[PDB]
Amino acid sequence: TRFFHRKRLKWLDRTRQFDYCLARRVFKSKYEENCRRRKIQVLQARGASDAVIEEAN
Amino acid sequence: SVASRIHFLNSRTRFQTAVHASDVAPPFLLLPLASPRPLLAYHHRFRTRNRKRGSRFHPHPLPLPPPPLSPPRSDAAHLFAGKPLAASAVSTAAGQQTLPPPLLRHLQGLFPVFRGPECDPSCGVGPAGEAAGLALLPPPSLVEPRHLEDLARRALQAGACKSDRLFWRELAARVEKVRDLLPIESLVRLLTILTLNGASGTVRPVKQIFQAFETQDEDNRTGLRLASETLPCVRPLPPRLLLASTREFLEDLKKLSPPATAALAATFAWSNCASSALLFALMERWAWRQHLGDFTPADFALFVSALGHLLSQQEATHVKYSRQARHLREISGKQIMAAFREQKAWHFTAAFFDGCCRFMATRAESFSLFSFASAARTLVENLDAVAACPTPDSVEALAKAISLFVASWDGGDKTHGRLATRAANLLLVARLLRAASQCELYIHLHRALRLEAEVDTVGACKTLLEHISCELGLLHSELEALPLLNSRGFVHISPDTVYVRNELLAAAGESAAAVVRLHHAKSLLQLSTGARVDRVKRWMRGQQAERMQLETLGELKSEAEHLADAIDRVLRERGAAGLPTEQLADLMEVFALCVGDKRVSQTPEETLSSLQALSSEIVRRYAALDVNQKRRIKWATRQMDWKDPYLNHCLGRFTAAVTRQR
Amino acid sequence: FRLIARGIYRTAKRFINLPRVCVYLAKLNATGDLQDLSRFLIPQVEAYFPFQLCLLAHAFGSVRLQDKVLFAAIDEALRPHLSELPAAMLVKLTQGYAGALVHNYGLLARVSLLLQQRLSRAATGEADPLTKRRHSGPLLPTLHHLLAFGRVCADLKYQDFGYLEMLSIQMQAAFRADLAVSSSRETFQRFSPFSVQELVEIFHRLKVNDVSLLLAALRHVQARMHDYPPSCVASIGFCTAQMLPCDASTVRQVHAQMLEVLQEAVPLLDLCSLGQLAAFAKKAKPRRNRSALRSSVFEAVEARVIELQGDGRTVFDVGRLLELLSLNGRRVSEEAFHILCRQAHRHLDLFEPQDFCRLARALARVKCQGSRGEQSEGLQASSLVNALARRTLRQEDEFSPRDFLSLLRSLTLAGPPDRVYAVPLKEKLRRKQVLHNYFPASQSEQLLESDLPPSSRQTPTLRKGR
Amino acid sequence: TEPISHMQEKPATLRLRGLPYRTTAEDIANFFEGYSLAGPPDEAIQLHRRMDGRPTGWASVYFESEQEARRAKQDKHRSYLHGRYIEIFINFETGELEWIHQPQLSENVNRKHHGKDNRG
Amino acid sequence: LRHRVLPSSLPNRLFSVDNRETTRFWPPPLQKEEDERRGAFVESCLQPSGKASLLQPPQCLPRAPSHLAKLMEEEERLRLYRHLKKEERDAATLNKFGIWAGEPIADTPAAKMQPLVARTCRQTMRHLQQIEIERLDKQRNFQVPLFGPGDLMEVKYE
RNA sequence: ACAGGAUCAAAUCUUCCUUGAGCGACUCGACAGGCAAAAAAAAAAAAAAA
RNA sequence: UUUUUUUUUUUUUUUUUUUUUUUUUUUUUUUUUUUUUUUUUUUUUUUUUUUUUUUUUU
Repeated sequence: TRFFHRKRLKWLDRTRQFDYCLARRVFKSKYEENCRRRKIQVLQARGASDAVIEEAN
Repeated sequence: SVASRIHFLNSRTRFQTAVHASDVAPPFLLLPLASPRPLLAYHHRFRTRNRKRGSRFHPHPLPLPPPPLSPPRSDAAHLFAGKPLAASAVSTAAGQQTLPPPLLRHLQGLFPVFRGPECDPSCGVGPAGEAAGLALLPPPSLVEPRHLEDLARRALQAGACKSDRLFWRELAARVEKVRDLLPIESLVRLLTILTLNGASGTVRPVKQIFQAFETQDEDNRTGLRLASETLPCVRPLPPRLLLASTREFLEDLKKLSPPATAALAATFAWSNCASSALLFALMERWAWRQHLGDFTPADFALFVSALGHLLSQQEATHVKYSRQARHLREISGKQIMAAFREQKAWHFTAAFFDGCCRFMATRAESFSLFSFASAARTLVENLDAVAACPTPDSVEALAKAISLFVASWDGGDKTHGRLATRAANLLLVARLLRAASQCELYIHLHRALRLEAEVDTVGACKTLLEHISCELGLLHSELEALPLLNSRGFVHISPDTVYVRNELLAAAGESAAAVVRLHHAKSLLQLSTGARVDRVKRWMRGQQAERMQLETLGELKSEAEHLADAIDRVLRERGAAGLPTEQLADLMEVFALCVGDKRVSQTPEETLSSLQALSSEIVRRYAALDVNQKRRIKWATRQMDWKDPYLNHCLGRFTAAVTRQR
Repeated sequence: FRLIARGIYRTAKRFINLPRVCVYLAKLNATGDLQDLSRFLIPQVEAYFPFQLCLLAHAFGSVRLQDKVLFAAIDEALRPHLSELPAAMLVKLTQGYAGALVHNYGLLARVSLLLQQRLSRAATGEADPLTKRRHSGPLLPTLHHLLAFGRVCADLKYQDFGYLEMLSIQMQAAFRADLAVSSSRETFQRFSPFSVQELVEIFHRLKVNDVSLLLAALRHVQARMHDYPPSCVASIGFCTAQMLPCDASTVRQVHAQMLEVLQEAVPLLDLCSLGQLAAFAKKAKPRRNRSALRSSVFEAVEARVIELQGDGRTVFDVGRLLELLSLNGRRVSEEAFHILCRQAHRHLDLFEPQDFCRLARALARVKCQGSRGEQSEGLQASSLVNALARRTLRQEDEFSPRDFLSLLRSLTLAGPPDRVYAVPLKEKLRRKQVLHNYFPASQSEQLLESDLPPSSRQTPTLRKGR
Repeated sequence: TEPISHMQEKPATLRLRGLPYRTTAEDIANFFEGYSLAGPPDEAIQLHRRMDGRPTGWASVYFESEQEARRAKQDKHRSYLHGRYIEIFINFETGELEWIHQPQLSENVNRKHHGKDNRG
Repeated sequence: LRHRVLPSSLPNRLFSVDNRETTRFWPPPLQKEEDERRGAFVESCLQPSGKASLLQPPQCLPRAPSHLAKLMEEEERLRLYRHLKKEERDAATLNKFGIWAGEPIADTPAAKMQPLVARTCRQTMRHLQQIEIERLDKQRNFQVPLFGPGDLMEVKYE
């Protein structure tokens, strides 16, 4: 899957179809959102109040 | 076959006649019988030599989003440009990265590139650009057999959004692979869903009888919508699917409910695919019991229609292959020498037809106009006039049914809605009329022919002519006008209006055919019977005979005159360019019948005018008409004393089967 | 060039813009390589651009290379993009199929309706959404495009009455608008003298009698007579004569004037035009003196044939010409006949089964006249006869039995061929007869070594020499 | 209602082992009587089998909530079933990165001067 | 006057399982099996008499004489077509390359599409001894009497 | 590859020329297989489906 | 080029509207053995090396 993906990436790149900055932004946003949701759910698991949750994050 | 293609290429007279773009249909295909295929199983062994060395979850290739029309930017600075991009463009630019609804919603509040029409924040974007519902479903390939029906039904509820093709293609493939695991009843529903997806929003041919669903108003002056992408010429279902699925039904035919059988026949019909094995098996199962009675009026019609539609073509094809079979056979020289020395419509089971007839008769009142018409027109196909063969009793039953239906018909209850729907209803009424006409002729001919050796139909028939005369007159005035052949810089011609115009003209031609046939039907009545029969045969074959008279109609003379006036009015203001090719001679014949003992109708009929326009069409289409039609016309024209320099040029210098003989 | 070819083949898979090479190859006539490229072309059909696809199809079609595998793929691929391509690209895509003789009525139907809708939109006064910034062509079609497509249809044998209807109307309106011009500066703006020719050709090929249109065309021709080249007129007349009734007072007047110009303008005509001229002259139905017309025509064409002896590029109905020249007991000049015979050899590749018969009958009628000059047995073409015979024997599965019989008869009467070509025909005739139960009332061996060609060396004969 | 498989968030679930060959969905549904499940038996109960259709003895059971899951666990632990007692295990993490905390590896081991054992 | 097209020969040159034109009859021996099986199925399915065969799962096929006769025609046609096509290709191949695919001449595992194994070797070896014994037994003019250890016997040999 | 080209033009079945030697021959283009389990004198023996 | 005379009735028309056979855009389908045991799979490498572009011939 990695090899076929890389070949398709190269084809896309040569075709002027692939956007490096867009892919990087999507990647970073997804990773940061997953990290944020982990902490939010961990805090909610303890039964803290809405004010405590808002002040923590 | 090489010699057969060369003959078609070298042929100077064979062409592809098409009055309208929508008239063309996919070619007919006859599927073979299933058999064990050990070789295919051995070949399958070579396709799985390295599966152990590959992905265990996604071994198959990855779908590719469709490409754009114009080339992308030089530097591919889509994010810096800030312009909105389509779902496929975003997919292809973000590395085919999934954009769940939360991520898409977060990104839309930060950049305008994601603020596109297809970028729904509440649905998300799929890997392959999927959106608007399809993005919320998993790959078809990954769905278990047990969850296929629900997935397809949910998806059905969902140059824009070009990514659905991938999903449907995947689904199609999946179905095929999992054919042998799904319920027999669920298979039919899956096929129907696929056909609905493949033929959503289409228009049926003008000359076609069978139709899946009934046209209704949709929430343009005419209200009709056309699209070359969804042209009827396009096959909904690949033959592969059908071929694969064929075997399944043979094994569990007894487990199919009548509603499922009707849907199966309709799907087959829609696909244009046929199977002898299946056809016969379905034919030999259902029968009348003193069970066809279980079928409802709506399903019965469809089941009949499909069967007939298929069978006709089946027979036709059989006939064609019969003759080609001759050359494949080898002949020895001794046989050659010996030869040298020496030279010195019935496509229905009787039982089935009887049952159908009885069914119709018994529940005439339970049928609707569309269903009734569809059913009737199908069954009338077998009844011919050359003279197993159906019985007088059987035909009488259908006649009675027709009569009953006519008597119980309300005569329009939708308050005259959309023009296309009204035209379709008029055509259905004409079909009904046609059927009615044919039944009487068959009965009469049979009786008259059999007698030599050793039901009040007209009363019900009379109303259809009046209704058609009124509706055609109303719709002619209500429809918009268009240019005539006979008489920015460009003539405005909307393709959407010629469709309804052709529908109206086809209904008129149908009625003209029916009224013509009625004459013969009546005339057959007791000159000797044999002589009478001979006369009718002459008339039908297009031979020298006695002049045709209208008085024989009797009670129907006034209705015939009104119909002639209606067609004259229509043709005087709408030309003759939308008339059917298969019913051209009838329109000529009806005017010859009207020309008799006349007082004032001589001047309106010339002898632009309707006659002239008809002639103009005849001349135009002379390259398409059959020898029967040509002879009929040749005689008809003579009868009326119609002199045309153009028509006479073609009637004696452009055919060999008529001009080169006497 | 083999070097380059081989290299290209070798490095095929590394070509990003693979289609770009196909167009070059087709222009250079590199069929072999073009065929080979198909291997690698097929898999990447879904990757290329819609405009690339059309160019590929046109390149394939230009060379007369049938590739159903490729074509099918292309068609499949271009499904969702056919509603957004420009007129020129659609034209080229259809041409591609046309070239290869791929009877795609499904595609034809689609394109037909698209053109109609586009035209409607145009008529409505709607601007063009689609349109060195001019990279892509306009979306809306034109009369040239329409004609182009019509020709395609004609080629492919697709009788589209609905399309023709529209076409006729538009043409009629264009004619009418052009006849109202006040100055020569604004004449032949939307169309040229060559477009009516195309139209006529289309209509003739399709075997559709459109009087309303034909007459209209004729009228405009009559009007602007002086602006039409002789060649154009020739063709037009030839086409019209075989469709319209020559006895009509309407067309007669036109024909009469056409012929007069043609006779004067004959010297600038080629073989193709001379044939048409001859045909037209024959088919003409003048009211005035008629005997001299034909004579004059013939006497001129005969002369020009001689001057045109050195022509080896043009394609014409040699058979028809020769037949025409030998009607009503007319005797053909020896020089002319030899020239014609000479010229009639390169065309055999294009010769149809009817052409065969035509030629055969013309030669038989030429020889049946009798002796002429030193030739005691009359004019004969043995070299031609033998080639005809051999080609006929090779193409046994393309003649109807009725035609075959006649052909054989003709051949027999016109310088019977060699034994080797005479023998097998007998067998084939019998076979055909048996098969088809063909036994006309009018109707009422084994090859040996010695009969074979000497040059073939098929016999156990030792000859002297080197 | 969409299937659990296609859901974007799996509910509380357990794991069962040591099941006999003669096991079906209905057996587990009856086993788990008087408890609220995530759905009908066909969706809540999912048997484990290899490519050859051979059961591995493993099973997964869904629950409406973690409280119900734990209550069923504690009330059905070591419960006889077809002559064998079933072992119930938790099939969901808490979310904290507890795996980071690892024991202190031994620095002084003498196999030659210690009793034999099969400990890993 | 008409221009002749150039059909593509690439399908006839491409050799792979994906291409059907070059793999419709890939296995010489197994190609016959198909035919045989087809003939048996048609014979035992298309001509019912009352006895039920046990060759394949039951199917809801027609039983009317007219329908069966109709079907038979199709069957025949397909048979003929396949025969003709195979003949054609064989001829073409032979003409071009001269490649010939004849019938087996001997009974070998290769014929049966099986590998060579010691087991098979042993089997064959045993068979050879069997046959040799059988053959040798015939030549003798006397029957070997029953004897055992401790029994006085008198042998006579040349 | 009968792929290209010439000629008053070839038996069925190309008269003659070009392709440097049609890439040494055939074939493939999702082609090819290092390591692990198991087996294992060289060698051979497993279709895919947790 | 009217009157009139002669020839020809799908067999030979003063000539291909001309006689024959389109599967056409689709020749498309998973065999055998097998009461019961075991590894059936776990991982990686590999093809675009161009200046896509001199943007698709109004």
